[PDB]
Parts: sequence; C-alpha cells; structure tokens
Amino acid sequence: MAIYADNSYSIGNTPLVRLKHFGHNGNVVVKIEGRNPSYSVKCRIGANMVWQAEKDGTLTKGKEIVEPTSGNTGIALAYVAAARGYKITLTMPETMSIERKRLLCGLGVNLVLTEGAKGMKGAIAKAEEIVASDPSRYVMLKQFENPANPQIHRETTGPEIWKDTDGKVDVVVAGVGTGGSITGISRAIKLDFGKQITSVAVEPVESPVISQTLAGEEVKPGPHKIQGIGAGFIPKNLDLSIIDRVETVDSDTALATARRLMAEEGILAGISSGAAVAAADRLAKLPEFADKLIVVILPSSSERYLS
Amino acid sequence: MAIYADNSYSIGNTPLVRLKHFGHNGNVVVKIEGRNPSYSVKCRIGANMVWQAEKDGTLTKGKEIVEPTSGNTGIALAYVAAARGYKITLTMPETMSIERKRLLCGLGVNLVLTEGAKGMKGAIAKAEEIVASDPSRYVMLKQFENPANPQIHRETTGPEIWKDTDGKVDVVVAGVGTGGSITGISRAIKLDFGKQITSVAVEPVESPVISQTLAGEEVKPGPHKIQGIGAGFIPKNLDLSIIDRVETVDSDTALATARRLMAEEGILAGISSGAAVAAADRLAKLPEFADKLIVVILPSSSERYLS
Repeated sequence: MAIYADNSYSIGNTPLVRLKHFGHNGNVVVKIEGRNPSYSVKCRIGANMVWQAEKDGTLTKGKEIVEPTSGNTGIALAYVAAARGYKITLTMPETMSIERKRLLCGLGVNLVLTEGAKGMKGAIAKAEEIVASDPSRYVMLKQFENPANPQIHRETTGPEIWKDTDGKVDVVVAGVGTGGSITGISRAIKLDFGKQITSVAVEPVESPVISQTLAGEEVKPGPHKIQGIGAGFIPKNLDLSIIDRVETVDSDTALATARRLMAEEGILAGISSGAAVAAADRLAKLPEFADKLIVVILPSSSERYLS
Repeated sequence: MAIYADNSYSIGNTPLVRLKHFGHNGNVVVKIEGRNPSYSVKCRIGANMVWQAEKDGTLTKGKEIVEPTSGNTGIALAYVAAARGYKITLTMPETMSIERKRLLCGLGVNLVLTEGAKGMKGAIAKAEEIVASDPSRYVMLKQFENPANPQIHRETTGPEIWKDTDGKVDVVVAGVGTGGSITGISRAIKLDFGKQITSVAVEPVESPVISQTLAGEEVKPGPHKIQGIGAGFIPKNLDLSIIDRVETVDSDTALATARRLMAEEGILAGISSGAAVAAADRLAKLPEFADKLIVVILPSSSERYLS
C-alpha cells in the first residue's frame, strides 16, 4: 500500500551513513534526522505528542495547542497541526527572526509576540497565561516532561538503529536538549533488544549541567551557541539511569565539526550535529572503542552554512 | 546491514502522502523529493551522473567536475563531490545570492563568479571556456542531455512509485526542467511494469514551450517565477514520445498552491511543487479522472515561505 494519510505519519526511517574522515576504520555511522518532515528529529515528538493527546482525550477536535518553543519543536508542531487541522498558538520573543516568523506564520501558526526584554521567560509565562484563561480550550504538550517524547524514540528511532545495524550497534551518542532521543533510543536497545550498549549524552562545555550534577558539583549553566542542546537543567525526559557517559564539547569545535561534515562528507547538518560528532570522534579514537560500532544522532540540518 | 558508504548512496525511497484538500476523495498523492540529501530531486541525478561518469571512465580520481548550475543540481553535485572527494568548480553570475554562495562554498565548491550583465549565458560560456583550457582535466556532466539523468529516475523514482502504490498509479504529474523525472518515471511504469498510465508534463503558462511545440505554434519562451521548471526550450532528456498531456500553470497560482500545501497539508514545498499540484488538482477534478490515482512529484522543499 505505502500511502500516508497525512505528513505526520511519514516520520522516521532515517538514513544511516558511514563517515570516511571521522573515527577509526569507519567505526562512526551517523543517522540524519535532517531527513524528516520539518527537517529535524522534532518531527517525531511533534507527531507523537499530538497523537498521544488525541488517544488520551486531552486533545479533541476544537481544542487548540499552545507551546512557547520557536525552535525545531514549534515547526514540528506547526506542520503536524497543519496536517491534522488544529489551531496552534506559538509564543515567541518579539526579537525572533523574521525567517522563523514567516515560516511559522506560513504554516498557519497564530504567533503571539512577547517582550524582547523578558526573553524566553516572557514567552513561557505568556503561554501559561493563555492556558489559564481557558484550560478547557488550550493544551500545552510540555516537551521537556511529556512521556510521549521518549516513547516515540523507543518505538521508532531506537528500533530503526537496531534494525539498520543488524543489532551491531555498540554505542549511541546523542546531544541532550529534552533528553527524549537518548532516553527512548537507550530504552529500546537496552531493554527491548537486550543489548548492553554504551549510551553517551553530549552537552556544551559552556553549560555542562549533566556532568556537574553527576559529579555532585555545583550546577552552573552558561551561554553557548550549540542551538538545540544544553538547556541548562536536567529535563524530566532525561533518564539519568540509562546514561553511561557524558561528553562535553565546546561551541567552536561543534561549529568546525559541522563545517567538516558538509565539506568532507557532504552532509549538511546543524551545529548540534557537529557537537555530537565531535564527541563521537573522540571516543571512536580510543583503543577501547576501536572494534565498536558508534552511532551518532545528527538532530537537525542547516539550510545555512554557519560561516 | 543497512549502512551507507557515503551520502550519495542514501538517495530516494521518498515518502508518498495523501492530500485531504486537493483532488476528489484523496485521488491526489504527492511524493516529497524534498526528503532527499540536498533537499531536492536533483540529489538523484547528482549521484547518478557522477556514478556513471566513474563507470564510463570519463571521471577518474584527479579529474575535476565543472557545471554552471547554481540551482538544485549544483547543491546535488556539491554534496556528491564532497561525499566522493572530487573538486568541483561551479560558475555563477556575480549577482547570485550570498546564501547560495555561502552554501556552495560551505560544501567545498570552487566558485567562479561571472559578469552579472551576461547572466546565465555568461556562466555557461565560462564553464565551456574552462573545459576548453584542459579537457583531459575537466568534466561537465550536462544535465539537460546526460542519459544518466532519466536513467536514475527509471531505476529508482519510477519503481518506488510502482512499489508504494501496489501498481495502482494511474497518472503521473511532473513539472519539466531537464525532463529527466517525467521521462525516467514514465519509462519505468509504461515499459518496465507495462502499465499504460497518463504521463503529464507541467510548464508555466508564461513559457509554454512544450505546448507551443506540440501545437506546431511558434515557440515563445518568457519570464516566470516558477524556479526549477520552464527552461524555455525542449531538453534532450524530455522524451516527447512518453508524454500524454501537457498542463500549463501560472506563477501566481503555483505560489498560492505552495502556500496551501504548507498551511492545509503541513508540507513545506517549493513553488514548482505548487505548480505541479495545481495541475494535478485540475485533472483530479475531471470526472474522467475521478476513480484514478494521481501521483504528483514535489521536486523541492522551501526553507522559506515565499511570503
């Protein structure tokens, strides 16, 4: 049959490509979630959070979705909302890019601009204000804590890795934003397939809150350029129990790495993709991981060389 | 196994999505070549033209690729060249967008800027000049006439349509730039699978050179905004013998249609996608095509709502 009823259903079955200038004897393979509706991993959780809300009764015909993300999740939710016919409001700082404004508005989003000076705090507060005004009408899917986030990764992303590696995957390397990808993928491979792999979270050296937490050191978030990761706290959808190792990468190296993916491998991937690869490459060049297959999530694609 | 040796190999197996606000009782299904390396159909011919040149001996290690396209084919060739380790020169008018300049340079292209005032004529002439200077060194793959163009479409795109429609496809609708997609797809379904479908070329009303030619009318190309199609002549890779029908669409409607794909279906597709859909919708709403499955190629994706 092989026909999809709407674009939300077309998520996943992402590539898997072997790198020739990273790792050791091609030990590093990279996913390419860029190959998705909306061109990011977030298409997966955008789909499943909506689907789950439907099954659960929390989202019905007539209720409206409100979230404050103006990142890849917004575009995911925007596409899904268009595909499934829901009104969405997204709240943004007024100082967000016209490109993203135009894109979200083009997708049929009711865009609500908040005070530049209040930043993301402003947008989040206003989203909660809107919901408070009529809860029976508005639904916020809360990506940092919604279980349907890691669940989609356990049911799709993880099995796809297992399947396309003939169960040979030894290591999974994934930057943490909401923590959903690493969490769901790890549960799939470790619990459902029963292979005791090494799960590796990646985070900015500028904001190493996972490493600080685990080291029992003071948590000290910080500014960084690795868009998509390093939220500055531990999300509820990051399952600390399934993480084996945490690697930090700096913004500069992440940027250089993303450039090399493009110029040396011909893969057009976002800064966070560069962060994850830089981390994977470092472990791939330890003798202990010489005979091991390392799979790296490239969360997004870049429509613009960060140059 | 399911691991790719480089990004050139990962082409194709594109979606297939059913539209809810076009056609009649979901008779229109849309491909989504946007789901490709470089985010366009051109990834297919970028891959195969290089591969074929390798097999044929025309492209070896050390020879360099030169083409004048600064459109989707360039990005395809740029990605393939990066993935396979070839030098590429692309010639462009000096007045091309910084975004595309930055993107191509980011992919490792040797970018050669030609006189704004000479336009595409300038860039094409300069590419030929470069080849003339050392033929033993430079290879121009010539997308309008290179057989490896429609060949890839016959071996992949076409079979994918056949396969994902359980052989139920009745009509194929495709805008013509080089003519490769319509040609290769039609040969596959008509000659290899033996189903006598209706093959429909689409072209701008502003530059209806296929329709003028077939009507024995004077060929009169013209300016238009439907980026990717209506080259203003009959390419050698457009096989007139496999075309059943030619539909014209205007730039305005193409633009409106691409907007509706985004807002009503949640599919982010280029202006040419809008052109092809507008044409498909019109035929889909004839009683004669009421019980027929119409498959439309969406050649590209748009990173920017044309708004």
